[PDB]
Amino acid sequence: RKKRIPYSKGQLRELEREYAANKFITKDKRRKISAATSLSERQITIWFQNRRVKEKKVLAK
DNA sequence: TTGTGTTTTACGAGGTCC
DNA sequence: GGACCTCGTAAAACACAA
Repeated sequence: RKKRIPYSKGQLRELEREYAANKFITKDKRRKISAATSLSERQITIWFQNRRVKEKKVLAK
C-alpha cells in the first residue's frame, strides 16, 4: 500500500521549487515535473496535497 | 547506538464543480 | 462520472534525546 518510497533530493527540490511558485499544481507543470523527476502524475498530485497539509500545520500558534 | 515521537508517502471515505 | 479537493489514517523512514 503501495508501499511508501521516499523521494530523492533532486526530486524534492523540483517539487518544493514549483510549490513555492504557487500552492496548486497546474496540468501543464505536472507533465514537466513528471519528466524532470520521474514520478507519476498521480504522485505529484498527492505530494502537492500533502504539502498543503504540512503548510496548514504551521498554524501553531 | 537504541527507543519513541515526529515526518513523510499513499490511500479511501466524503465533498465541490462541472 | 471523472478530476480534484481538505481530512483522518496507516506505516515506512526520519531525527533526536538518551
